[PDB]
Amino acid sequence: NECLGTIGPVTPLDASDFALDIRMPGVTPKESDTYFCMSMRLPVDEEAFVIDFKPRASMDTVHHMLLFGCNMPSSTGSYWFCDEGTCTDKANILYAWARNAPPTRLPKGVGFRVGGETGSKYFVLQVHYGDISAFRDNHKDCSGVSVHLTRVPQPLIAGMYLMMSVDTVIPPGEKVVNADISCQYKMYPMHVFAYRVHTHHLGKVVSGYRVRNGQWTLIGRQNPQLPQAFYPVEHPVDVTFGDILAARCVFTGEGRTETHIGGTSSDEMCNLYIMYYMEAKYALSFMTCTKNVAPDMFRTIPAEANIPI
Ligand SMILES: [Cu+2]
Ligand SMILES: [Cu+2]
Ligand SMILES: [Cu+2]
Repeated sequence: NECLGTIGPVTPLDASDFALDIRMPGVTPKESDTYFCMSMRLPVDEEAFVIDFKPRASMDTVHHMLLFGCNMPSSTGSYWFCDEGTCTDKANILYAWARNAPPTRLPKGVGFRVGGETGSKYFVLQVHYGDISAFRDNHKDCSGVSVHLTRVPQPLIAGMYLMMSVDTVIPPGEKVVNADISCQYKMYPMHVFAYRVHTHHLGKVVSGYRVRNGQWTLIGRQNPQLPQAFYPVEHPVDVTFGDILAARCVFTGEGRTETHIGGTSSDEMCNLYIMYYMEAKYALSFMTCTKNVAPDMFRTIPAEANIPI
């Protein structure tokens, strides 16, 4: 969007609410495929709730944008290159915008709990400039996100469920290898409202289900070779004590002359982010599954999970 000026990024809306305008401080990227970051310090030393995101992306030039909660940004400058990365501590993804992709909205009563003793103190924005054919120096970009914070305790708290395989091995050629992930859900109910799949250049399809009394209910199916936005769940799925979260990333060997789990694009990653909410009295902000606790259960995984789209 047009560049802010002197107006200031923090806007008080009342004694409970404030708005943050988190924007690049007028940047001009010189190479194609540049990653710019900046960070805003939360202006309250206490528990706040993030209850709305509005993207302020130039349709011309911004490919994807990521907003993260952490306590320690990588750099301290007004903006910096983040091929390096985002936060020194754990980066808690809050919001992922991609150019052409359905724009998910937070369900009524939902907040991301930030600040206080335990929450994030810092928002880190990350902007992917793609084709730099618009950036004929002819402009300075101020793309970013608007964020509505309240100190009012929200009845529903958002969280992030990450499922990643960490022992996977793809020999070269081997037309199909399956990374299977599965954990038994032991917490109070979560309502899954969005997912994001992330593989590197090998993965062909990634699929996530809740399985209850042997019934496979789809959470998401995506080609991981697309813009990695949070896609919206076709039917919001509850997950309950006794359920199994199961995921499968499907990988090809074809193309490789030597793969394992690592951070290098030469390495692979089978990741599924399930964004969810819980009742506030029960809410956990993060859960992880790195095991495969029920491998004999993938025997009845739906056909759809083994085929591209
Ligand atoms: Cu991008
Ligand atoms: Cu329900
Ligand atoms: Cu990766």
